[PDB]
Amino acid sequence: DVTPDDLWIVMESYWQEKGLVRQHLDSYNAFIERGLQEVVNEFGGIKPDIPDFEVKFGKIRVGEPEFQEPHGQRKPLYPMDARIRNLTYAAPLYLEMIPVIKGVEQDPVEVRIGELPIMLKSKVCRLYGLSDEELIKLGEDPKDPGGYFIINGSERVIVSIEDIAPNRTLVEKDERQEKYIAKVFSYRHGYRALVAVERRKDGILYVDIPNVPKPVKFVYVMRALGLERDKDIVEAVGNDPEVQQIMFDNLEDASDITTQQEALEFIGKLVAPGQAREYRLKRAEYVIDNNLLPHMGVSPEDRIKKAYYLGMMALKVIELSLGRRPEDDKDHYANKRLRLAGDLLKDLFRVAFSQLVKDIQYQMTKTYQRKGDKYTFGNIHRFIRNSIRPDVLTERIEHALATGAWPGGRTGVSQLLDRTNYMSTLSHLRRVTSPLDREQPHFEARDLHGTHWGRICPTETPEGPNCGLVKNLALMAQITTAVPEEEIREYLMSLGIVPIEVRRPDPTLWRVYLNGVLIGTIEDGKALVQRIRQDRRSGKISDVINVAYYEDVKEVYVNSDDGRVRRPLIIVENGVPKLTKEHVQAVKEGRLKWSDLIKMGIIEYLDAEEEENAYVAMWPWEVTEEHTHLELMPAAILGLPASLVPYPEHNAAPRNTYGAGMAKQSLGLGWANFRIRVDTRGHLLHYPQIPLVNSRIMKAVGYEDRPAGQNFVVAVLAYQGYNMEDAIIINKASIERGLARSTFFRTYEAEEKKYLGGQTDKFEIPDPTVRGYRGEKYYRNLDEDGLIFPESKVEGKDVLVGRTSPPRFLSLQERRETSVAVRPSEKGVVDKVIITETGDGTKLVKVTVRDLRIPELGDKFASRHGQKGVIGLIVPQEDMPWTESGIVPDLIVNPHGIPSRMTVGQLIEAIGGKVASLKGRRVDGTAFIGEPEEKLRKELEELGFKHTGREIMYDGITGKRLEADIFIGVIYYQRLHHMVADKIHARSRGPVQVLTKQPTEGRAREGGLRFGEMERDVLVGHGAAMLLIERLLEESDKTEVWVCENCGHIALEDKRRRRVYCPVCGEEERISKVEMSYAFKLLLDELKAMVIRPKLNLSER
Amino acid sequence: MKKVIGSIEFGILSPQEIRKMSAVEVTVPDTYDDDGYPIEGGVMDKRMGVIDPGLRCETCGGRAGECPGHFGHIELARPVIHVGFAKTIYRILESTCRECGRIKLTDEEIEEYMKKIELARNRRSEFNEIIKEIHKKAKERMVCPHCGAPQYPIKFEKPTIYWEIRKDEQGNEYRHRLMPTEVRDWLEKIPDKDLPLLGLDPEKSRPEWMVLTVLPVPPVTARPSITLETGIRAEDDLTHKLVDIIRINNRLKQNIEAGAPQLIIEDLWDLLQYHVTTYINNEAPGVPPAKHKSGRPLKTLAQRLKGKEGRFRGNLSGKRVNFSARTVISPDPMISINEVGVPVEVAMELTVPEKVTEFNIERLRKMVLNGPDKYPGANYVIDPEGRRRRIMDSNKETLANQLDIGWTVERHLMDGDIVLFNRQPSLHRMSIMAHRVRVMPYRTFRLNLAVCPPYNADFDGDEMNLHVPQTEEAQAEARILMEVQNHIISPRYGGPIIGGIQDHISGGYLLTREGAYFTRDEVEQMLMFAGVDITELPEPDKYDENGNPLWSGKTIFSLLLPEDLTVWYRNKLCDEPERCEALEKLIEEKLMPDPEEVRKLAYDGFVYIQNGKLLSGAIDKKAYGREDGIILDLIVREYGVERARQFLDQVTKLTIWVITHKGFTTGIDDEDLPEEARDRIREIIREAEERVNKLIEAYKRGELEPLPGKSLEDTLESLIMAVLAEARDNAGAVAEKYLGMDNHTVIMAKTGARGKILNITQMAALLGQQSIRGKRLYRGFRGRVLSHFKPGDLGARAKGFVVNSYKSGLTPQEYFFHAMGGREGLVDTAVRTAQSGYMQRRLINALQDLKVEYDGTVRSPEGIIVQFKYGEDGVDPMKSWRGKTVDVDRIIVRTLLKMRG
Ligand SMILES: [Mg+2]
Ligand SMILES: [Zn+2]
Ligand SMILES: [Zn+2]
Ligand SMILES: [Zn+2]
Repeated sequence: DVTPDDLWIVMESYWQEKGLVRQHLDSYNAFIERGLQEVVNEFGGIKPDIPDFEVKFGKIRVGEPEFQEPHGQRKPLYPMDARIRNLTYAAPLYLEMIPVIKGVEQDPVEVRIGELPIMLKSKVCRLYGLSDEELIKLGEDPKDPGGYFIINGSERVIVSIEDIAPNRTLVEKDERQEKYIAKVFSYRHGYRALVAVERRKDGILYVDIPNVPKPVKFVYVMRALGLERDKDIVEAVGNDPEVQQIMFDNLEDASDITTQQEALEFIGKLVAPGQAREYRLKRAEYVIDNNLLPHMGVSPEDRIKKAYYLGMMALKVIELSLGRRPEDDKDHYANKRLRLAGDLLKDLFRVAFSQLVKDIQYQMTKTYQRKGDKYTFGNIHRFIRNSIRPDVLTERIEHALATGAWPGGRTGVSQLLDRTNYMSTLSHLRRVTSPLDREQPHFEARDLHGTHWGRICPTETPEGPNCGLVKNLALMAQITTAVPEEEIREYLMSLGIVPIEVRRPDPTLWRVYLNGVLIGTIEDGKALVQRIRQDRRSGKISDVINVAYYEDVKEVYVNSDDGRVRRPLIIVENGVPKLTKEHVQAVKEGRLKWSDLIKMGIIEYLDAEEEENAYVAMWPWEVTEEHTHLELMPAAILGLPASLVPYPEHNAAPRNTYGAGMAKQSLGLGWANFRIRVDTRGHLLHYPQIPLVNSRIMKAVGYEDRPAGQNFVVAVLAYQGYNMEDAIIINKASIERGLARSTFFRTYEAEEKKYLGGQTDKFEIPDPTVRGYRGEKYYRNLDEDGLIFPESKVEGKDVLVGRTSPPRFLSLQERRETSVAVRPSEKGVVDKVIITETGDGTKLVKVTVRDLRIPELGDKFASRHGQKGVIGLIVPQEDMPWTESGIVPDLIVNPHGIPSRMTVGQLIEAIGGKVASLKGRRVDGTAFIGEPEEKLRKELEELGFKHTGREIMYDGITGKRLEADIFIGVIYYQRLHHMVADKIHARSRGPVQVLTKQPTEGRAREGGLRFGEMERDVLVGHGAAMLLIERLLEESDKTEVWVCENCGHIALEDKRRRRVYCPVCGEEERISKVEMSYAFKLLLDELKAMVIRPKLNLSER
Repeated sequence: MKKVIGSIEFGILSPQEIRKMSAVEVTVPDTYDDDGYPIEGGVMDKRMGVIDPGLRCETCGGRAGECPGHFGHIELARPVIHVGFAKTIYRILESTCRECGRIKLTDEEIEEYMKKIELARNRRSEFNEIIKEIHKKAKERMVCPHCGAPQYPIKFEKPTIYWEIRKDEQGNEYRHRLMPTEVRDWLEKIPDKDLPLLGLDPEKSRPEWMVLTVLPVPPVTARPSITLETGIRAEDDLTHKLVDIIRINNRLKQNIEAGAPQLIIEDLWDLLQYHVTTYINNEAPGVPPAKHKSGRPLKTLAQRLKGKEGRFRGNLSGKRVNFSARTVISPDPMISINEVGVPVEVAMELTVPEKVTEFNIERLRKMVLNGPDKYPGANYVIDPEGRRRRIMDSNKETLANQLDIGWTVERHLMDGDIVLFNRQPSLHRMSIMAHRVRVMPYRTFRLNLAVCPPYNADFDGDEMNLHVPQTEEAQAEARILMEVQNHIISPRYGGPIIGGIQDHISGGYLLTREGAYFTRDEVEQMLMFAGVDITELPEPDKYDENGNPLWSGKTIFSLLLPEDLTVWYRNKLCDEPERCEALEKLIEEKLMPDPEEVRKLAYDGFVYIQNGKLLSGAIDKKAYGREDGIILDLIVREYGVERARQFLDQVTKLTIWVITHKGFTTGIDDEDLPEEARDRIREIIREAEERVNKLIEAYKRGELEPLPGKSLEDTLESLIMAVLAEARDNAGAVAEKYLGMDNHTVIMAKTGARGKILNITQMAALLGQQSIRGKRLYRGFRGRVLSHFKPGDLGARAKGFVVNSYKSGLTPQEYFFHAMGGREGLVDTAVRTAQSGYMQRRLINALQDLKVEYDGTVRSPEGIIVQFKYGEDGVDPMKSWRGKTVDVDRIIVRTLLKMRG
């Protein structure tokens, strides 16, 4: 019999063979292979408005990642080259134009339609298939998983959107109007159409169609699709006596309409009021063709199947009305589908290619009109070639990927890749985001659904308004990719299904749905699902096919679409798992791989639909004949950062969430490539260490090669008042010996722009003549070429790159000083200087400044159990207490937060760390199979210490032992990137904003702190009127104006005549001085910008 | 000399006013030429002002930072309807005759309604009701009473479309559209005598002004262009919209002059109307908002005045201020509660202007000599004439000798200065208080720990702002009203808000518990550390073996109390009521018991103090903790704020020293229950599970009794939950009883320093039921939460009951259920914060301006009396004795003990 360790041996092979970013790579590969051709075939070809001429599309292909040098030719491009040069890692797209003249094709011509950005490490990327010693020579980190885009030197990652499953009939209750509604989202060529059929209180069905003002009668719209016979309606909806009675009632209520043409004219009246009869008829038939369930087709022949689908929807509604079926429960996973990178990129390419074909057609029409005819027909090749505008496609694709603003209203799909450390990057590469609005409560959507088990991490979620709406895939999660639909349909047809066109859904007969559309009916559902399961396990069909049956409604569902989230499971047959010991041995020896286990029928992936029929056991020793599957590794249900916490089951859930969130913020050697990286911000821990108590998953995922913390000797004691309220106390000597010492990086950028008209910038030492010339003190560290010397120490606002710009016409014969300087409050040493050329050939200089960051007061430290704090005091070593066995704490924490936080796992890790450090080998801290507490307690006693982990210490000041035994151990602690050196900020006077004349915003530009209206209300509540006026007028904005008390209008002061006069009424006698905020004067001007006339009445005193 | 704005009267700008107040007429749809100068006659003409450097506005001279701005105007080719007045225009049109322009009312009814209006129409709601009644009356008359003429109905189509349903031949209407010129002509002939009947005013407004023919142009300084880093001028949205408006107007004028077809002119008129209504309000209902080149919606005049980032709430009610600093906070128990530690880097950046006088000349001279780099230096000097000089190394001695009476020095911060110290969100009035500056070397603000509860701050990364008042009156206000020691008692419930927390309470319990004793060196060191000015130790309480003297904790603690304080009560450690009852009887029989008689009956659960001598009880959250503080509450009322501050500082330091040098820790063995307790807990859990199973079995065969009003399933769920809650409480009952007072976690929980019994019973015995929104977990597969259970299982374990503790570890199903439980709390806090904030904003705006007058009444700013006596008794809740208007028992008792002494 197998043991959990044997199952772990199999489990790690899955990550070894597949990786961690399969969801992006597989989707992008499928896109490149098929989606481009699909989108090209959708358009068919260009139809220019030229007599007897037409263009038909051919094949499309992707070249290689290249770059067209401005003063040169196309050359190979590499990701590190693109990162530094701010280029776009893209490959050209080649497409075949087939000219059709006189309705006859001829030899095709291949043209370049644009550039497509390349996902890193995809099958078309240059880094694919390379070894570690080659990636190193290319400047890449071998641990880099790839799966992101590089746009203008920035790393963009596409997160997966979590939409509702397409072509799904979901039924909900409209209790507000006491109705029942069924909703479907029909997709065709990216377009979405929400079609709904509802039953109101009257018991009459109505159908909602896009681009239709008011819901039409159900029988009327069905009549519009042919099938006018009343008996045909009754048979299409169903056969049940109550169903046919309700349909008799509806038909009696719908006896007003007679034929399909009358319904068409009625819809024409609905859609095109006031227009000609023929126009309304045609444009309503258009709506019927391509707005009513387009996924069934748009052909006029598609009437009957659309009618059958609508009838089944109506049957579902009325069945819900009778209580024969429950609600849809759209929170269930079967109704949810992920939008992967490939699908979104296909949509973007679709819209961009539509724009491109419009532009091409316009260009050819113009050329034929203006050049002539014999020119175009003489050289068709030139006429086609010199009319394509690839920049139209490239600009839109690049901008859409860079900004994150997506066509169709989607926003935030593409985010800047987080590069703080290893865990943050990998976690960012695996995210699922809900498309809902953050501001609304959404209590039903934010909740953790029961089906989330094994598909979404239960703990790794954001803290603020995004809580529950942003989620991360679990480790067992696998995302499917669609197989061809027609082959699956034919295979299902060959198994004995009769087409739906043959016989009606007799309740004696099961219904069969393929990806949500009814395709036929079978006599037995269970026999069909067993038959399909046997082929799927044997290997006759692809593994992506999932089949489930619902006994109550007699329906069989077959899923083969894209974007489902599944988990692997061991198949249990007759109470005996199909996985045997020799299979584990073969996996260990490398003879047998995970894919072989998949093909051997030992392990299969289950989506949400199929898992409804399953009964999975947790452990091998609790399997019986009833069970159908066995859990591979329960500890793998957690996400990637959540797996870091040792013994997570001993902590309260909020604390585990905090620890998992903070694990993505700590410093460490994120990547070995950091030295030549050009990231805006960066960090580097000087002495990273492997955690002594760790989960075996982290070694498999490669985290131990890039650790992000250190082991501290921690004593739980209330040393002073300096550690209360989650503050911590740290030893000075340990800090001086290299504990938590870190380095901070920041990269500055400077372009030598070339303006229109020939004027350009220049790198040089700014002469004293130029305007804006800052003090000579700040040019102390510049070379004659205008660049700073590396390894020279700089201070605040010191110039790194000297540069002058062409003057501004208010002066003349001047050069603006536009040097790039260090941020006003930063300090460090210049590390490296890089000179490159941009995409346009202009010089580009990047300078990185490194700064040592010794731990100080206010720096934030957090353990992985969610316990966080700041350094409250730095104590000399001789003041710290010492254990009678010769140990001095590296850190002291307050014993007060422990009971309230209920993080027993941290207390267990404290024992485990010292046990591991004393026995000479690390301790396994896996989630549910780690070394138990009782074993560690006995082992600690074996080594000579006390089993409670308490040691006798002597007070460091009085030199006598404390009264109570003190708990002391070793705990992994992480330094967070929230350092006080980046948060401190003070403004004396600073500059002011142009419009409101108030202090600027942010630390970078010497901004001022926000004094919110709540602070004003607090001031009022204290009754301090003069303090309020001082804070609100002098410190921010105040001015004096001239007010004419005769008419209230603000008077004009002329500095030419030293005179004040009122323009609106010509008054000079009574012009009093008024003191007010500048913002209120702006408000008065804004009101006078409208027709508002605010008159001002003055008063004395 | 200087006057103030006494009142503001609103109205509608007339075309004459717009023309006269304007400085230039705009005719060119462009802003800047090729080189960069403003184009003459453009939307950026220099007549309106200058925004570019090195340019003089010809209207008023000035410069970029000096010229305030001047209004322009556009002569519209044809009138357009103002979008803000369209609904009012519709209201007016359907209530007046088309021919004579008079109100379609009868004269005696007009007289009655004019009499009604004059009866205090200033109340807006009543005026609106009267006007609505007039509108309804005038709607339903087809024929004018003043003149004989039929009136057709008018249909309003949003945003500014008016239809006239006028009949034609064969009795059929054709819904004639009313052009803006026709509407203006109709409105113009309305007499002034009946304008008040329409809600308007004959002077501040006119009906014909609501249809505008000339459009004012905002000044250039109100439309600041931003020179982008690429070198391209980034025009403001308003400027672009004005350019579009001018272009459309010019095209319309050219077409009208050229005799264009009627349809083209109508289309151009509609386009101009659309452009104007978008410029005034881009979020107007019924129109597609104009979009920028990037596709974003433009922001227009209506957008600037609305929203949290708009003018009113973003730049008027609140704004960014100078002389402010922000950094993280770190604990410091060694400073007084009314002091804040300030980094030396911040102190040399912020300055406090000070005037030179005869009593501070030498100190200011020394600071000026120190320069702007030594810590006690200065950055600027202001001569009496008002010129500003920056202190530099070449000017130190010369400026120091120039310094005399009447000069101003912008010195660095000092010890004893007053600053404003704030944490966001500012939920309540003691979120901002004034502190005394105390300079510090490092880069974090130091805050005393007893002041944390008012700020709701913990040292886990929180940042708090600091403000420096710049004027003497503001400094006096901060010093007198906003001192920290003034706000010890919370105004919400009349109890202390500042008090000992966590280690303070724990150390107090350790010091005052029974059996605590200290040696000579410990007593001397702790008294010196606390700051007590003692010069002679009291008599030893007991003598240890080897002849060493020992002092009890009661004697040491009694040295901090006022000499004549007397009080008795019951603390949270009371467990045997007979012991407390005996002490209460002994005190009641004679109001002054013999101390040597009390010491025989001394019990930790009953605190009793006699003339400053602590005779019984132990320190607890009731002693000086913020919520239940009594000693602090008595001291602050009977001895003033300063004595309370001294007492608080001394007790905090003493308790911190005690907890430091006695040793206080918690470990993995604090939840080590004996085997019998584990067996008892397992027995309880099994009994509860069996009861739940029996209930489910009874339900499945229809034998369950349906509870009143509920469905049978709901009755089953409620009974199951009651059983499970009872089971968890029963487990906690033994978990508490087996962990004695000697456990440090139990000490932390019972004294109220941190945590409660629920945490202990969850860590040691049982987690119990997990539920979402008050009901058991159901949001899984069909009939089951997890696929690891059989469908239809209603058992306790299968629905969320977790039988393990945090110590023993959770099985994966229990872990998933616990995560389900925690997510609800997270989202609950996330939503509740925003809801509470919005409700508080509504309340603040409702009740802001009420105040207590000199006569004791609370009056609205309009003079309306809200209360004839504030709080109906006249007592400030902050000064009240815990809600009570006055504590009679305390006064009688203290008077009797004072006089019987
Ligand atoms: Mg905090
Ligand atoms: Zn005037
Ligand atoms: Zn001016
Ligand atoms: Zn009339």
